Amino acid sequence: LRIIWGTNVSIQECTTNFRNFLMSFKYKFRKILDERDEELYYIKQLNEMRELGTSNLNLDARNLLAYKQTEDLYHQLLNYPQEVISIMDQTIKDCMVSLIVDNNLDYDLDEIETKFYKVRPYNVGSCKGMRELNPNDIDKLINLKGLVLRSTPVIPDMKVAFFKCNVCDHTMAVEIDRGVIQEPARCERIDCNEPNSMSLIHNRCSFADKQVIKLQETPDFVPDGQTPHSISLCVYDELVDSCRAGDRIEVTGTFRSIPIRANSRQRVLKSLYKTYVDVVHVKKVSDKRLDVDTSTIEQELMQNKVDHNEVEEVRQITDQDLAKIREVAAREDLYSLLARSIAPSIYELEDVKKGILLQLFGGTNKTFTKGGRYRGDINILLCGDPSTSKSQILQYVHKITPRGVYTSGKGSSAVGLTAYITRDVDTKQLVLESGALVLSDGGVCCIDEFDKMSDSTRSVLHEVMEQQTISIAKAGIITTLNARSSILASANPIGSRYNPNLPVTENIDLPPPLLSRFDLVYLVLDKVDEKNDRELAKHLTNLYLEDKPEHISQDDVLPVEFLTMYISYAKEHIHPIITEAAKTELVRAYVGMRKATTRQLESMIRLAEAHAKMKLKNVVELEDVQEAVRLIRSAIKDYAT
Amino acid sequence: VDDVTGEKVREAFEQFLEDFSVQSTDTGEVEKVYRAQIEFMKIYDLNTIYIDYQHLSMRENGALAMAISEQYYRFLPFLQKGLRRVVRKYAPERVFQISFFNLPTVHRIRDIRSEKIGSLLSISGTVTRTSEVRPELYKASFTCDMCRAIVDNVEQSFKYTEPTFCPNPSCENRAFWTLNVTRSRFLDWQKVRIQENANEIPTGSMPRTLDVILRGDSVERAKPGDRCKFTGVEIVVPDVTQLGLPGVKPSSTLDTRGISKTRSLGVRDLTYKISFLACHVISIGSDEINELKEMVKDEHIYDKLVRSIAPAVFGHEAVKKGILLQMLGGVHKSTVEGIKLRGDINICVVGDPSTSKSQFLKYVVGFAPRSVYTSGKASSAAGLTAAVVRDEEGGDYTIEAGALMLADNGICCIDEFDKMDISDQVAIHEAMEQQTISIAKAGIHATLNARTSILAAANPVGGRYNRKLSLRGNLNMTAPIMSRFDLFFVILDDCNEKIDTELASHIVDLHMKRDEAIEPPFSAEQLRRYIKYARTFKP
Amino acid sequence: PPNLTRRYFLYFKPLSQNCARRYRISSKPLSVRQIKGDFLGQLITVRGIITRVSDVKPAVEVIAYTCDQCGYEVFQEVNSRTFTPLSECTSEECSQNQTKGQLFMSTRASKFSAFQECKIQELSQQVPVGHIPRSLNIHVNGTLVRSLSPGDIVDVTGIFLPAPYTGFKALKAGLLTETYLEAQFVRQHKKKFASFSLTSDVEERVMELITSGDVYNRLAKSIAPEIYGNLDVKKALLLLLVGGVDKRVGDGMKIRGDINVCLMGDPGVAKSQLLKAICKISPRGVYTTGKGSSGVGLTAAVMKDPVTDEMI
Ligand SMILES: Nc1ncnc2c1ncn2[C@@H]1O[C@H](COP(=O)(O)OP(=O)(O)O)[C@@H](O)[C@H]1O
Ligand SMILES: [Zn+2]
Ligand SMILES: [Zn+2]
Ligand SMILES: [Zn+2]
Repeated sequence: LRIIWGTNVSIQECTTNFRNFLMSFKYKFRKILDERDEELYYIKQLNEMRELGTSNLNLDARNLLAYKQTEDLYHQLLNYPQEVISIMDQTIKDCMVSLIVDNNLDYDLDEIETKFYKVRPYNVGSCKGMRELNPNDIDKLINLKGLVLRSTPVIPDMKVAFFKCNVCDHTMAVEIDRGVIQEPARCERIDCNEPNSMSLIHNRCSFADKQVIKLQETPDFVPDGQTPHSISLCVYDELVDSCRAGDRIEVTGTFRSIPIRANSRQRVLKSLYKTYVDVVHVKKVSDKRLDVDTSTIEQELMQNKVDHNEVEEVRQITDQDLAKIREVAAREDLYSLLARSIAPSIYELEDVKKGILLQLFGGTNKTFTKGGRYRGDINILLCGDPSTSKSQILQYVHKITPRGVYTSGKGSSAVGLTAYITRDVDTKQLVLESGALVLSDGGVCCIDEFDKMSDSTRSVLHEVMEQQTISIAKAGIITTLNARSSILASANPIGSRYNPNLPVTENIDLPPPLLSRFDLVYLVLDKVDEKNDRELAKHLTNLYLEDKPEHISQDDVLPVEFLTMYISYAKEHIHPIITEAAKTELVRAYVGMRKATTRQLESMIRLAEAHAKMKLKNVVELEDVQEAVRLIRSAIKDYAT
Repeated sequence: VDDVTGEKVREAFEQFLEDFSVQSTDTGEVEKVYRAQIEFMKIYDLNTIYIDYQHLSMRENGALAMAISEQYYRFLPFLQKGLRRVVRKYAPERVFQISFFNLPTVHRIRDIRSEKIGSLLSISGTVTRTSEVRPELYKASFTCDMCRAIVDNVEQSFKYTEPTFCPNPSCENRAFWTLNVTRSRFLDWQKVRIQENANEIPTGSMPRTLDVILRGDSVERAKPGDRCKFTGVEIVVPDVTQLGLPGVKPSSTLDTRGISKTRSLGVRDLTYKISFLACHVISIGSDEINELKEMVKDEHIYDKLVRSIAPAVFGHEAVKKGILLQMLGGVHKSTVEGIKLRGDINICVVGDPSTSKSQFLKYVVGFAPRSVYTSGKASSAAGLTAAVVRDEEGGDYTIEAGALMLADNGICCIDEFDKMDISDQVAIHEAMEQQTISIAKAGIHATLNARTSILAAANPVGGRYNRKLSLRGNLNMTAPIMSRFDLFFVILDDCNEKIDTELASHIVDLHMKRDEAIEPPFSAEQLRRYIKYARTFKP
Repeated sequence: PPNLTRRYFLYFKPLSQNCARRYRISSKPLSVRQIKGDFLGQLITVRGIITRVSDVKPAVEVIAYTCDQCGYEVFQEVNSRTFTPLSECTSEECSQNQTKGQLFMSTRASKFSAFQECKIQELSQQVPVGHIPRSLNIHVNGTLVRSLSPGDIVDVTGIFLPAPYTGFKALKAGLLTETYLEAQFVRQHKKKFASFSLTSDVEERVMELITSGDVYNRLAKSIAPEIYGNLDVKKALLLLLVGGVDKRVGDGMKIRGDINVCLMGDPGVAKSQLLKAICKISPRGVYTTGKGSSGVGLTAAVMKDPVTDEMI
């Protein structure tokens, strides 16, 4: 019997059990968990990983929950994550060498023995924010889900406590013991005996890498009277430059505790221990929404490649799903099926939904040698009678988009939009905080009640809507940053109940140019009549008829997952270059519609590029101009007046 | 371990320096000139030698440098000792400096980790402040507290507190010491603040910054508000600002095991930041005579210049001419009383939105030697002008590099002119009435000098500019600031299909990646030198 | 000590005077001002309203110090706000040992218990004439930390105990003490919606309520009978209270089962009796004026917490 004091964990028994489970796991969860070809789920990763020289590996929890001989390992890695993982770091190499026994290989053995190994349990049991963590359940594997606010600099830590003897031309070496250094005051008595003659040098020693990340907690349930909170944590080396502001995150780690000094003067501490979290893994993507622009993050991609840390940054594809995508693109009913699928719970609003999907496509991202940049984003505005699904659509877009923020009415100011300067509550130093305009850098920006919002705030957007670059000049901060976010907002009519017989360009309580520069606008007038109302009424009542709208899937509605993966692949893989035929229709359509400024030309070209991106065309074609102009005219409803 | 390796490295490096000489024969085989380099250095007694990485790394297959770079400090004393030995060998009151420039690799501030400690590493960034020259403690004498015995040694980098050995060891307490000021050596010092560069920033990101320090004669090569390419070693310094943070904190303590019967523990807390040092820095960011001679001979080159300053923009020749003449300043020395003029000039434009006013801004800021793009609204006078520090970090204050304070002999392009506050327009009026500024806070007074030529963008009250009314009723800004302006421009559109078709043609053609539609007479490369030559012609 | 062997906290609750009357008191509902000074530590029951309570956090009660060489533990006990760590080896084996190998602490063996503070503010009707009320502080630990939420009627119970503070070192005469109270049990006349479990009698109450019939209009009638008529408006208020039904789309959206009402009309007729009765009866209620502190009083605020550095 071998055991750890105050513990029920065995080293060799756990090693044997781990090896047995590793050798025996073939989609056991597809059989036990549910009803859902392949073989040896786990073993492929370990077979492939050897030749690429990587000291990392991921790991699930459902697999241990499924396999017969890992249920007890479940609670033991739960309660004692660090100890169980230190065991696994040896068990993995044991299995590696016991699996090479059945193979003859070129002499690569110089590396594996000197190597190290580590794991990353990522998909684990759910946790209910931090309110659940009363002190009974400290120091345990945990999970969470929140966004990023603030990032700190690098904290070095004493890892090799070098030491310089003052005489006898001798150095000295000593290492850390549970996070402290005990300088040997002596001077190597044999050669010289000076009980307290030694020095310290920093350049010699080795240092660790640590960061601290301020995070905003976003739970799924909250009590009666809850409010947002902030937490601090700590990541360590090989994970630097991974998470930052503007990313939603599902994370894993270990809740912990620590006291703090009462001053920089003596050792007297607080009866209350400041809490924190130490990271184990970070999940940077999820299934219910697409991912970041790939061309926007090339530098970080290459940096991570060089650093040999390859946590997920973009979703991966399958050839069978690629073929399925090409098959689905063959049929011609895409152009309406996408609209029917974006929001099955709402009446048609066909052009509105079509424009939303084209915006999600985005469009073109070109650049010049040094003096140009043209990003894929077309500002959108809504307007019309209230009591419709405008707010519902906006909230849906905010949910489904990964990188965006919601702003409402006059509750906002220029200071709280662009960069603003504040102070930390612990370090008591001048630290900054990112603004909502920049937080959505690439994605969606949602506004509602665009009319009552203050003029001071309404001033800033003039340059955002053009060059996507905010500028800042205040205390100790002079830099121009990037705000590639997109704009998608609603507007309210002048007065109330609208005015049919009046020019709508003057019936909004909003100046001409601010409305004209919008790439496209949509109108939600009422036009009450049957054949458009009874159908809507049933459409919405059948939603409630069921406990949850799953019968809504009828009438040719796609699932979210394949739709999103198709969108992501199309966004990341194709680049339609402008063509020649579209010119003679685009120019004429623009000139004829002028009878109201040149910005609609940019709107039309950027939307036709998104249309070409749809259908997976690598080239524009004349037809997109036709759809763009026709939809613009229908959106403004030219026929009425 | 390097008690053996270091001297071998010294010998190998001095042999490297000696075996090479000045061959450079007919621009052929390049032999390293370090001998004559140190000779020419001894000509003026400067002792600030330079070294190039490529030549050093050529010989010995570069494994030498491979190990030296990561273990730089462990051998640096021996490197300087070998340099001294070579000086003794081949040349006839001695403090030296060294540097390594033209490194192959570049690391941003985010590309620095804890495995580059004491290792040479090239960085590039930006400057936002400087500091005060304060002579630093190179060597310093001490004396015994019971006699005149002087010790002319020094503990230099850190641990600058106490020597031990006394020439006459008969002393009740030889542990502590006295000090002295004159029998000592000193060398210059300077501090700056380094900053991120815009063209390499991530999303949701602030310009993460840190502090770097200089030494020796290489000082005076720093500059506020400029991009620079530093090179040095990963020095680190203590700090306590990192308190109150999670995790366990390392702490030092002398041992009390093995020897016994001898806060009593003398526990010292350790927690360090990662600053940087610089051995050398450079400012980042001929047949030209024949080129410019050929250019000048033409007559319509005026029109060529006018039309070449904004190919990315269409028409509006007035804006082109105004921007071309803005960079040129007028002679401000034309007085006899000593009361002076605002030699340079000012510009401003008007026009409804859906116009290309901002294109001119972005062009000029992306081409100007000195310039800055700011908000115009989201900015305080403290941001435009300089808000200074009040006796922080022990030393004295220092004048911050003001944003508007910048643009010395340059431009300060500012957008969104309508929404400016009251105080900021008051400050701009003060800065414009004279070519001087005055500041004060916490009792301190300041006096600056600058000749700024402002180009800004107007925004009428309602956006619509009533053609039948006067300028004042629509401009909405007080008479003094409205005045002092040499030029006013108006840019409003009208229905003209023949030209609008071609305008849309250009706009859509711009959506052809790096097309040839912007074919100018010539490029910024030679335009900048033309501007530099023309800035001082004195008509 | 025996403290670390304790697997059970304790939290008293005082008697209800209804039974103290049976056979024949000590603690009645009191005020933030009627302490009288002499009540330091006695059994008390104070009412009021909770304004701000910090988030729960751990606090040590017993230290776990293990010896590197002796391999034996040590129990350092702390009951004040601060202490000083035990570094040098005073171990029992080290006592009979020249060497004194250093010791350290544990992160799991050492005991812990939560610590959370709350503030009461006096109820309105019991304030004397033209008198501005004042505040008070309490301390909480362990289990009952979750039974407090701001804005509710409360009857706190415990004991009023002192603490080491003497003004701030200039306006002092010695022996001065800042004070606090102990939290041991919470009862509130307002039962939130989350406390609903049926029993052997409340179902009987519902049964006898529904037996009478005409329940809907009877509710509409019993809604604030101090005013006259407008059964339609009282019914509309009843349906506002009900709220509706919650439905989830499941496609990344839900919809509110919520109601919004207005009572536009000229003055003279009753207008505010409705709102006052609604705030009186409904839980989680709120009342506001029209103008005044509407700039940020209806919006999020920024503040540093007293008992711990944080931007709550
Ligand atoms: N139907 C009614 N029965 C009894 N009293 C009434 C009635 N209507 C109004 N009142 C009295 O008239 C006053 C009117 O005030 P109220 O309607 O509450 O606010 P407001 O002054 O804004 O209308 C109340 O104080 C109330 O006592
Ligand atoms: Zn020695
Ligand atoms: Zn002496
Ligand atoms: Zn001991």
